[PDB]
Amino acid sequence: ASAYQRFEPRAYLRNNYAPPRGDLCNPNGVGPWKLRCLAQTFATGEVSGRTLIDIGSGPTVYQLLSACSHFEDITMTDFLEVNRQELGRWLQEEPGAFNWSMYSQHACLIEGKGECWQDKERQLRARVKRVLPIDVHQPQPLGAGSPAPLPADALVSAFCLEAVSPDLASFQRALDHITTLLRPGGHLLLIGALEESWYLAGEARLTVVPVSEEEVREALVRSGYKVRDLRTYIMPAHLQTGVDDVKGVFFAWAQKV
Amino acid sequence: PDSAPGQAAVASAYQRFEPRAYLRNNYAPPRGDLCNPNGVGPWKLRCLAQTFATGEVSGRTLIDIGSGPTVYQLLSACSHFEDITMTDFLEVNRQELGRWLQEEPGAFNWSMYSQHACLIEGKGECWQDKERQLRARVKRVLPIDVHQPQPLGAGSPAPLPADALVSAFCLEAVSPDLASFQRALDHITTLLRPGGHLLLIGALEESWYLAGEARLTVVPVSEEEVREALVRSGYKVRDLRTYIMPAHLQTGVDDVKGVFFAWAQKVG
Ligand SMILES: Nc1ncnc2c1ncn2[C@@H]1O[C@H](CSCC[C@H](N)C(=O)O)[C@@H](O)[C@H]1O
Ligand SMILES: Nc1ncnc2c1ncn2[C@@H]1O[C@H](CSCC[C@H](N)C(=O)O)[C@@H](O)[C@H]1O
Ligand SMILES: Nc1nc2ccccc2[nH]1
Ligand SMILES: Nc1nc2ccccc2[nH]1
Repeated sequence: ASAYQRFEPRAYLRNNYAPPRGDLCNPNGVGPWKLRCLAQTFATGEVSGRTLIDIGSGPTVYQLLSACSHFEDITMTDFLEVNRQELGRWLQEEPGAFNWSMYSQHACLIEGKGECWQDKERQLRARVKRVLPIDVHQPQPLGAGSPAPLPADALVSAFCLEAVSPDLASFQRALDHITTLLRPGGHLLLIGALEESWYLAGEARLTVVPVSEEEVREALVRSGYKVRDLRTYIMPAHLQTGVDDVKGVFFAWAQKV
Repeated sequence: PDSAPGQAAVASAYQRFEPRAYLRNNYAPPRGDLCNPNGVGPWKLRCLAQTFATGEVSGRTLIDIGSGPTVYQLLSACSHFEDITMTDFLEVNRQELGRWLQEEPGAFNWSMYSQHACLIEGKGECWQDKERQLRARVKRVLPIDVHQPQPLGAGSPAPLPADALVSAFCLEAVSPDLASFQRALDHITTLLRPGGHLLLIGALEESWYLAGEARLTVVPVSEEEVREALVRSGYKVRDLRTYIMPAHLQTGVDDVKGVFFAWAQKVG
């Protein structure tokens, strides 16, 4: 884990959410695919409630753009203080915040409600109530007496579990840990890297457990979920850049039973 | 009656027209705020998008009459016409358009309008691609005077006759009275092929507006006067809608009471 102490948010953001990966004009790219998975899932109207927790948010907000209109109380989390600060800069509109507006605009485009991207960002900022430390390796990831309303009605988590677990067994336990935060009958939207073993974040070099779609499906089942949806995006050559060795991205919609 | 004097008054007044002040007055918040679906900006873009979505308005060439320094009126049009001519009476406006065509930082930022057009067109198009296509399809920017029998002049570069005309907030803003407005419509109608389409946007019951130091005179027209002018010029009126300006959009930049949108097809 000590590897994460060198994690640089700006390098991470540049590596994954600036062009080419962060170019949203091409409908066949990874960004549009991710936003589409999230928007379509929420458009079913089956993922609803009052409170939601985003697990391992890092310095990003794209994962909550479609979610925020369905949950009035949102908790964002990360293991690193520098990531929580980076989030704070965007949430508070402070100087030097990352520019997420391309993602916000595309979410509005995809959702098709004629919403301006400014209203969308306003709603997300308003509904994110708190940003908390978290460690998915702990039986109680949020600790003993957290300000977060528990259990949550829904969880979101993108590119975290596989990125912090040495092997499949560790991946499984981490999922078990965060699953305790979710109310029975609640929903988990999980996004992650397929068959990845490393990625870079400035001076940090992070180890990743390479997982397959079937392995993800089986882990969700073992954690007591019914898998409602599980899709794969295969990474095209033009998005394989040397910041990592990712082969694909998965999206899972799972419901706790 | 004699038209020269009134037209000289107009030409003189426009020598003080300031494009930047005009842009700010009309295409920046609150009027340029596109978030409220009940606002005038979204209404205009909607009228244009819905008209082009019928598929009924297409062809090869289009002429925008009295573009001024604005491009919003062509955002939905540009996907249907490979050759677009923009025009204005004033060099300073043509220069403004030039800055935007060159994608210069000093140019007015139309991205809020571009994004909204992509939003309502519903094709998942990114605004950068929309702006790139408009820039590619603008083939020329020319002087124009709608008061001349040949508004573009003799032997113009523009492909004539055009398959379609667009014109926003021009005719009523440059005509001393209704008689002049009618003649101006007659003049630009010579530029359009029989069976071609005109999309006309304009101010209802307006008598003045500001563009910096310049306070410009406008002929107050009603919806029925607009409809009759179109019939008189030889159009079938396919659509004529009215937007009533809410009080919070009456900002002291003008005395406009409403905005009209007309879709008309030249008989022939
Ligand atoms: N033990 C732990 N428990 C929970 N999160 C951790 C963790 N160790 C590292 N992390 C966080 O896991 C994140 C992986 S990067 C993914 C960030 C963001 N959700 C995205 O979609 O881009 C980093 O922000 C890292 O700080
Ligand atoms: N005699 C004339 N013939 C054609 N256009 C004229 C004219 N006299 C002034 N104009 C132009 O009429 C425009 C009115 S302002 C409207 C500009 C733009 N089409 C819009 O939608 O915001 C100005 O650009 C002005 O320069
Ligand atoms: N952490 C992370 N974010 C990504 C976005 C697109 C493709 C691969 C990615 N890995
Ligand atoms: N020239 C001009 N542009 C306008 C935009 C909205 C309402 C009135 C307007 N008059």
